[PDB]
Amino acid sequence: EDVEIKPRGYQLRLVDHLTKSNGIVYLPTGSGKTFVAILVLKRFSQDFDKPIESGGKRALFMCNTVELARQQAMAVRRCTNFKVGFYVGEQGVDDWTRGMWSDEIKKNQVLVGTAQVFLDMVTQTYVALSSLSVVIIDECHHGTGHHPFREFMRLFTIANQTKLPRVVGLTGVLIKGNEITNVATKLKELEITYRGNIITVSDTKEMENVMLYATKPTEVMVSFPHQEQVLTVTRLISAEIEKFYVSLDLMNIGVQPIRRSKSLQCLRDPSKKSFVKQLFNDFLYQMKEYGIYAASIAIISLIVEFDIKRRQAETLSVKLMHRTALTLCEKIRHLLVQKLQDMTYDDDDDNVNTEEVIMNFSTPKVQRFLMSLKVSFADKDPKDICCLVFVERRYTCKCIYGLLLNYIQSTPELRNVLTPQFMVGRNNISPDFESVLERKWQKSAIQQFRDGNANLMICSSVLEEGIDVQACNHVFILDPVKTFNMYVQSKGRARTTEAKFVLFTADKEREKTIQQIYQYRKAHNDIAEYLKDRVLEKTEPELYEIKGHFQDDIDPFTNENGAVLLPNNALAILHRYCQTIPTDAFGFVIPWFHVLQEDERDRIFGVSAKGKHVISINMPVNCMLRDTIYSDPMDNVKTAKISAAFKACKVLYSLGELNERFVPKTLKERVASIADVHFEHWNKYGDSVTATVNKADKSKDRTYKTECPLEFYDALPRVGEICYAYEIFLEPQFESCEYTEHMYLNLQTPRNYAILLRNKLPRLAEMPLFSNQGKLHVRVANAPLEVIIQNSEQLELLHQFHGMVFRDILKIWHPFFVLDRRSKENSYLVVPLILGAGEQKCFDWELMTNFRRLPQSHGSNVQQREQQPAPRPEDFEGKIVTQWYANYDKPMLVTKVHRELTPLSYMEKNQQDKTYYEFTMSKYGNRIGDVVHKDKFMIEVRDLTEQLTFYVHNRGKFNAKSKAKMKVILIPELCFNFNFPGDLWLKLIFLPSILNRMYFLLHAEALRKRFNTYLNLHLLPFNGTDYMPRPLEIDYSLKGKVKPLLILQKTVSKEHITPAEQGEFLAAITASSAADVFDMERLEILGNSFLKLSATLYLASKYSDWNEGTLTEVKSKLVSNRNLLFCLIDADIPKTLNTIQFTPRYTWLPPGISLPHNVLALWRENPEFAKIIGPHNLRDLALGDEESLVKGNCSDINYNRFVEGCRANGQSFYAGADFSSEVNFCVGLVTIPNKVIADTLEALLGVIVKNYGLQHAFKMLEYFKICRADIDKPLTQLLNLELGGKKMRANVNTTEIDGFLINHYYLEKNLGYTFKDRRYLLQALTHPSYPTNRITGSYQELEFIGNAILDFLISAYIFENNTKMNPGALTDLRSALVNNTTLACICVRHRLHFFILAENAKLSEIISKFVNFQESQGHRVTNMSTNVDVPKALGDVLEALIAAVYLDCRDLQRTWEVIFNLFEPELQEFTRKVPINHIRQLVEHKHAKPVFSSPIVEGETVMVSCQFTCMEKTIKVYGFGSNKDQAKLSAAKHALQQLSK
Amino acid sequence: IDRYEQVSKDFEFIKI
RNA sequence: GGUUCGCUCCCGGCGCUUCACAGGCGCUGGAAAAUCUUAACCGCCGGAAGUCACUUCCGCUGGCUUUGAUUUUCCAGCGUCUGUCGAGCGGAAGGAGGGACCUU
Ligand SMILES: Nc1ncnc2c1ncn2[C@@H]1O[C@H](COP(=O)(O)OP(=O)(O)O)[C@@H](O)[C@H]1O
Ligand SMILES: [Mg+2]
Ligand SMILES: [Mg+2]
Ligand SMILES: [Mg+2]
Ligand SMILES: [Mg+2]
Ligand SMILES: [Mg+2]
Repeated sequence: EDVEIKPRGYQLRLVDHLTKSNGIVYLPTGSGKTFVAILVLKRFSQDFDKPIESGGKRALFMCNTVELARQQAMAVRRCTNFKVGFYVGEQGVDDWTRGMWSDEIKKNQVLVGTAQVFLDMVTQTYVALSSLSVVIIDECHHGTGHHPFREFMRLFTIANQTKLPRVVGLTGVLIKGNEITNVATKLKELEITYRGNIITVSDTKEMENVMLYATKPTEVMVSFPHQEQVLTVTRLISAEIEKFYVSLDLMNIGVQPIRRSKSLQCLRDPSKKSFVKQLFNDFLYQMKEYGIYAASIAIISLIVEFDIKRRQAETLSVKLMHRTALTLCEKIRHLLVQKLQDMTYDDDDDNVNTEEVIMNFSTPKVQRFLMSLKVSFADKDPKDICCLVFVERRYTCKCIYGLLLNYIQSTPELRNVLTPQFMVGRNNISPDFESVLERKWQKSAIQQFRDGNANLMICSSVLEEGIDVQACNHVFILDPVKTFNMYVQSKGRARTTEAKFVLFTADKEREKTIQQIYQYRKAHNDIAEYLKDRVLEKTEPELYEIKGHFQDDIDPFTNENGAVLLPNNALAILHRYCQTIPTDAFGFVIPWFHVLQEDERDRIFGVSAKGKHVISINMPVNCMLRDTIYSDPMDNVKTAKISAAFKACKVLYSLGELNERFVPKTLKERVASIADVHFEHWNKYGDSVTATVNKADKSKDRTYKTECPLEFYDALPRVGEICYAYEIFLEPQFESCEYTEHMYLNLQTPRNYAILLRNKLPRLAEMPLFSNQGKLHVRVANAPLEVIIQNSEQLELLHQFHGMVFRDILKIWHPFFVLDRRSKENSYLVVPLILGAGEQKCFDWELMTNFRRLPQSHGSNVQQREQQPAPRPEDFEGKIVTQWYANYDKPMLVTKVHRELTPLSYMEKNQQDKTYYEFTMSKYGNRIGDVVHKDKFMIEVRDLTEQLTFYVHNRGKFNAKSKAKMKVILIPELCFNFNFPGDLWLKLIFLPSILNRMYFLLHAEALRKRFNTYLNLHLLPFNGTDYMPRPLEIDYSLKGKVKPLLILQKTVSKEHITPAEQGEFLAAITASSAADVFDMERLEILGNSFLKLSATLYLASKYSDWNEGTLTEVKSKLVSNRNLLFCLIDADIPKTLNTIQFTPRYTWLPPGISLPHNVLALWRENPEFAKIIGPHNLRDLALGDEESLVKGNCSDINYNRFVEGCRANGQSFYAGADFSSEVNFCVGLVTIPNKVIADTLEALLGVIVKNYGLQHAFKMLEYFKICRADIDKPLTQLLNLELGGKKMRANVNTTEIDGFLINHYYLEKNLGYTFKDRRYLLQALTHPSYPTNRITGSYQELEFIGNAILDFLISAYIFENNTKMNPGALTDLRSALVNNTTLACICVRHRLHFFILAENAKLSEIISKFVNFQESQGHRVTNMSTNVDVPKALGDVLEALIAAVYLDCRDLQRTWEVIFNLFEPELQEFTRKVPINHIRQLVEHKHAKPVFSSPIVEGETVMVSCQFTCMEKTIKVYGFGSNKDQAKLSAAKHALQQLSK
Repeated sequence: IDRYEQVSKDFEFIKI
């Protein structure tokens, strides 16, 4: 504070004496014993800054109360340079560890707090007595019996008897109560208790005269006549209260914990009935003692207290009890005001009328009180007056406060001088008079008195001790003085000069009161007599007396490490431990004490217990103390209970329930019961749920080994084996335009090719291919051609033709490729077909025999052409030719032949003035020296495209290609003619795309068969299956009555189940990165929605004992993409995924072509070469013809060339990395993103949903071991799955469902659904703030299931209806539909909010404001002015109501009907146009940049500011709201409004 | 029995 | 059929930044309630003991003061988990089109 803190003479001599030895300072209140305590603390601060372990010490300041502890904390903090520690129970030190105490100890130089907290701190070995320097105990006179001060003093006895901290007690009174006889013995007892010597005034000259500033008051007495007569209304009210008591005793409320007498020999009424009985007894006391008007205020107090209790009642019966009490109080109030008005009818002067009714219906005691105030104050300035009024009862304070308010308002002489206020101790009562939340306030009543706002204070004995008040000039005592200490402290409160002390008594009580006062005076003087007469001794060194005084109590126990359990703390410890044990909502866990009878004492014990009492402890089955424990024989039942509790605590510590520090243990974890079983498969892949998976975003991609389907494996034909050839049909869907004439003509030629396999292919759906000329419908024949390879040379011809196709025709060949027949992956061939015996097509043996290799395009000079024969006119149609003189050597097809045309051609628009003959001489005369067959042969030729990836849909557009393309007429003798049929070449052009599509089509067929076999789905459409043509994904972005949802309809009815199409499985397998015309991204949304719903229902059914928090905690891991990735890897599916975008010439491998077998062998067999073979080392290899054809093993040069990379990358520090870049095709490695695998699993789930309903997809989840089975039943049906119990349903009986639901009929009609089990509805409507939440759950758990169900149903509806919308817009629509704001809008639109069972001011006001705004808006969703706040509770209530509607009927169809009848206008409007979120809309604006902010709350209205741009000028708008989200939304809406302008 | 009888308003603050 | 543009646009995925929606959790403050419990003092009524309602002891019960603990609820701020998804930016690849053309 300031340096002006200079002690008095008495303070300095007191601290000087105190440094020498322990003692107690006895000075009147206001003498600054706090100041001398501060000086003592300062004098002992030599070691405060030093650490404890090195020898540093701290000081203790104990206070009897938390409030006084806080006051002393502020005092010591302001008067010292130390940092003070304020430790009380309410601070939360109940579970602080050793470190959490040590840091506080080392950071604080002096410690303050309540006695119990420091007692626990010392006894739990957080500190030791030797670690303390000086101990301060204010109001030490409370240290009697089993007070915590005396326990702390016994801690000195048990601790080391030397090297002990100093102790001082601060007090202004020593005698507690009426022990005013033989005060010397009590003073000696206080001395030995605190092992010190009391010090007080010794020099009458200096100490007394300096203390004189704390003046003694002038003691005055005011008398009133005794009242013998009681009014008639008094007897009427008494009779009514008596009959109400009779009714209450007859009333049968629910069973309550058994309450019994203090010595437990008699039973007592339950606490709740005891409370109303206590309140009515107190009201009767006020009524009898203080008059009718006082009773008229006390009845208001009873009204508000009973209203609060009814508002917080936990049961219908308790509500009925409090309602009966409330109406009886209302009747009493009516009678009281009636009785007042009978006299107020006398005259019209309303102020004088109120004064005279107060005068006439008051008791003479309060009458005298009012006259005394009137004569004492008499229009004095309010700044001068500060007075306290003391009354006994708590409610008397409030009653006198109200009556004095009314009297002041009725007295013009007293109207402005007095500003009354009332204060009650820890047993607080409601200060309001009207209703709940009369006004929010920040200053306490004592602080209002301190600041001068209030000048008259009415208080109980709470203000008597410790609390700092100004020196009051007047003190009044209303009820007679009961204790000596109360009198002394009340007279001490009147501290200022010439202060007035007034006490009230009856006329017949004057002599007894004066006798008691004179006895108090005699005792007060005897205190000084003892102090001035006692002989000087150092520190009361009679240690034998200390031991004899402390030995009466039971000897405490000390365990290992030095912790100590005092016997008087045993009951508290036992009850604290019994609080921890689990139990039902009603079952009492407190120990059931039982006093043993006379015949039991001498049976359990000997005959010694004939007189002394013995008590036994009986404990419920939930706790460990199953064996009964009998107390030691003690002379009183209180000590017997203490001993029994001490022995029980000792037994519990022996059992290990109490820890080393005698505090019960705690729970560890709850959700691990599921992490033990559901997430087992994580471990084998090097992951676990307990570890930090998201460290640096670990491994978002993984490497997988691709595997060809069962049909493509080991399908290579051999000699003599039966073989199957499937003809491939290409049917062009485009028109026969000039641009497309050759394409259309040559695609439908019967010279189709076929694929050779030893295995039998299943039927395959017609599939699309997109060429430049249009789209193709490629289909594979369902019936193969039976062929037998009778000779080995036939097989060799097939193999050489197969290699020649990919090598020369399609130019897929790379130098390091090897043709092989021993590799079994994709071991199959494609052969050409030709018409044989009619429809019996046969292998084109003539073609393969001639075309073992495509002949080289080579030149021929003029003379060589003359030596060669002329080119036959009929040998060119439909044949492939190439320009051997031009730079481009690409092949090109003959589309038209000419004999009328001639190298001496007719001149054209660009060939003007020249024939084509002379044109070739002009252009390339270096090659074309002359033309030898100038006469009669000509051809028209079309180029063929180099494109192989025919999956791109948009490449086939005709708008640009509508423009004419010039012909290319060519002289025949100058171009080499390939005898290969051009129509077969045009079909071979599409071959790689068809092959790659058939690959994954067979994979999808295998998956279809697997998932059909698991479900036992072998019905009619799965053996004679004929697949629909595979459709385009049009949403891929490349170009009254309720209709039942089809998914649920096929879930319930078998007739609507459709076969799981092969194309759908192919789509579910093909990732979006594959660049195809389809993917899984649409199936993923439905799969994810179903997975969410199924996981929610499964967890809520199996684990009903859990809350929504733990259920969500488990579900977030169960449906996580990591879990789905591991789950799908468990199914060995990721080896069949299509993610590669199929670049043939750079990343593909022909089916008949493999790499050198040494590479494959060392890749597979070497862990160092598992994935780390060099890319460019393998891609730089080159092998000879026969080396690549049959040799297999590469040359040593190339072998070492790639083995050097193998060694340098695998057998080095690069181990664990992947070097398979562009050499993925060698062993079939591929890198697939984790989210792709997770979405594959979700898409498979979605396909099975869409095709087979919900139960079959739940069985699929069981197959994927996502839903782990159980021992009783593996897993039940998803529908009719058993979920419910105490947490999803109200446990109340049918007699109170109508008590809680006042008008359930008009919610039943409004919602459109009729409940047969109202218990679900009751919990759905129950907000968590409702009082019954503590016993019968709330809507919070049911809202989880409701959200899952509503989300899945909405997603399924928008999925099945809006078939052309991509997943992004689909989830935007879903988010707009299931937003909390729109859920609240629908809730208010149906007026469901009226039925919410909630009690909360700031929730109800928000609900009312929002519903008023929505009514003003006319139920139109703004997708607002002055920052309207959305009551988030409404959406949760609607979700829980949906869940209740589902659980009542256990049918998703009825639930969907209800949801649709609620959402119909919302669904229509949002399907017409999706309302993107306002923040999203502002951010996505291409011209405006939101740039928001994260400012402060500056009170309730937390502020957010936005920074956007509008027509090139910057603007700054401000958002306000209750929370950050609402303020940001309002700012975004304002920015949108400005942007619109 | 209708009301409290109103005491003599003149009284003295008696010293202890 | 092909080349080319510093040309226009588009799809998907990777890397960085960031937002929205749904289900949550943790930490820190503010507010409210329920239950249990500790200690001390005084009084009413009853019983007992020394001199036997004088003093004391025991019990009932009421009043005041009071300690510690558990649980529930609401609000705000800061982090964070899961699912759906958008936006901005480096960059690669693919496609469409509009120019420059290139064959015959
Ligand atoms: N020597 C002194 N120097 C400074 N202030 C003093 C001195 N003596 C008394 N005071 C003031 O008088 C007040 C005494 O009140 P308090 O200490 O609460 O009285 P008590 O301790 O007797 O209840 C303190 O607030 C203190 O500031
Ligand atoms: Mg003080
Ligand atoms: Mg997706
Ligand atoms: Mg997904
Ligand atoms: Mg919730
Ligand atoms: Mg919700």
